[PDB]
Amino acid sequence: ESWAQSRDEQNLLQQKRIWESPLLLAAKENNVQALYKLLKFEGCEVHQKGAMGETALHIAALYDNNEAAQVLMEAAPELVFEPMTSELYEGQTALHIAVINQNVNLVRALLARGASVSARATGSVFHYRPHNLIYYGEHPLSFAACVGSEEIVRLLIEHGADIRAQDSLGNTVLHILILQPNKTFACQMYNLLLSYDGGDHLKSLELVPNNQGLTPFKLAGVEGNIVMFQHLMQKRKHIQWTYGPLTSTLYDLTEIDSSGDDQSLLELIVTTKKREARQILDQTPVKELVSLKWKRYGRPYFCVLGAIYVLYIICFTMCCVYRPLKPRITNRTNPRDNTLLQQKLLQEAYVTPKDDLRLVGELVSIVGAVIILLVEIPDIFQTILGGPFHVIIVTYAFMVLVTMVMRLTNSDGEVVPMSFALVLGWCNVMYFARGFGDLMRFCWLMAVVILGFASAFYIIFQTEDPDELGHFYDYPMALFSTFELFLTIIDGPANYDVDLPFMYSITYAAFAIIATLLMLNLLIAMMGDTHWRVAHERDELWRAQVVATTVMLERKLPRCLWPRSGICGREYGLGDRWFLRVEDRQD
Ligand SMILES: C[C@@H]1NC(=O)N[C@@H]1CCCCCC(=O)O
Ligand SMILES: [Ca+2]
Repeated sequence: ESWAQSRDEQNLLQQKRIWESPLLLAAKENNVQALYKLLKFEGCEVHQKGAMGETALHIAALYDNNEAAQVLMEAAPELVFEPMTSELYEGQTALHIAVINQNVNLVRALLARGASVSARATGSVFHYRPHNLIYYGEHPLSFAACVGSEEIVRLLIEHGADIRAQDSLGNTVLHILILQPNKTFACQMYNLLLSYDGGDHLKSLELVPNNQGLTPFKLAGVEGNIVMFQHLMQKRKHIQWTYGPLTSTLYDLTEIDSSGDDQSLLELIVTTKKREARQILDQTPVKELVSLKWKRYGRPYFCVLGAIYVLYIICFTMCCVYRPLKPRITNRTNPRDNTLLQQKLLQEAYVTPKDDLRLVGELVSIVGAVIILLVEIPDIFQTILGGPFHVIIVTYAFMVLVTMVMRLTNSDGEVVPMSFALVLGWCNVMYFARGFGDLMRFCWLMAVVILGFASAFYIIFQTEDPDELGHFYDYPMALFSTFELFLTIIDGPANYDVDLPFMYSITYAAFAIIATLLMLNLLIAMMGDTHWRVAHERDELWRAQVVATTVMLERKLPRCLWPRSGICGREYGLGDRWFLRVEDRQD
């Protein structure tokens, strides 16, 4: 018995109780001659409750029967105060119902009887849930603003309706208006509510935050309401001058930027699972902001950090390709004849004819792996948009450390964690391709993959006998052999009289999948560019990835680098805030 079945049972049950009781039916049927005949002579108790704990007036308010409802208030004035006692509709009054249906004459009569406008409808159907078709809040004033009845809104205000009222979720009337379908109607209704504010610079209602720490303006950007977002921007932009077509306007740039841990409107847009919020980044106050942060200080640092990480990876592979080597000391090669093994694990690495040159490189691969963990592990909680680069980088350092833990214990399978570090470390270089967009990305994407897998394949078959399956006997041969395996020109390295290492079968399955996807993705990329304006859907995704990466770099970089966006106002003399100067042309 699901919860949706119960309300279906109750709604069917409610009609039964209305059908059974002749008083509830006459209120539903608007039978005035009955109500006097029902009530004045042997009247069933007027405080009668239905299946939902509704009063006879509550039923008279649902079906806009003003005349039947008027009989119920004159014969019994106490019914106006009574709220619905059922669990589903707990707190709702006859005033809430009359406001929804915009029955103005009944609303006017209900305030004449002093119906409390502070009545909170805390019922279950009024909860902000996906199984509820409408969310209007808990106050009758909030109901008036949502139905768009400006007449009821000011009328409710006249009788002392508090516009600062917050529901169970801490949402004000303004927060609720942004969560509405008809955005262009709510824009008119939104300005109506603001005029009734006290006008104090303090305690402004637009500053009252959601319980999740969201002002109405900030919530509009998170929710993706462009109409409200463009609307709420008029208050916070200032036009400096008008020079013919040119117009230099100054934007506030206060709740849109960063000195808040999660108060950044950018961080909220890039971390939310709302795909609709991706379009707020293209709005004219924001699109210039993110573009300036990327042009300078976003692009160079990404490339500066890019060359460092690239150099860090090749250095690590340089230690892997020329790692310790030992002959097959055991005569075990004859038993289990399938083995082509010349295993090469030794502990005489301290001797340094050229080994220290690897030791200092191995030390770099460790101090860089912990530095990698020193900047991503304290950065706990998680949304990937620019790529799963953060998921792969920590697993890489995990492998290097595990490979380091594998060392000194002299475990034979040192290749296993070391091979995972090669693919994971190199494939993260292809994430740097964001900084010729068509084809050339795959061109650099494909080059990284072989260097990540050819170098891996070389490590696995560095031990085995190159006479059988000698596809990667040389590192320049591992590169070329894996390069042509990328295009299926060469049949996959296979020999069945011997037993191959299990890392090859694992690495090849992972290589075969990627090689096909990139070749599959390349072909569509060629069509999708000349297919339709879907290229813009493919374009704005990358532009969002660039913005997501730009916000990523600004978190950990210190304050000495990457100065604050815009220009401060404290002398010139207009703000503790930072303003962005934008000028546009009109035609
Ligand atoms: C029609 C029912 N009868 C009644 O007296 N109140 C109910 C009103 C139904 C509104 C449900 C709003 C929602 O979906 O949350
Ligand atoms: Ca073949």
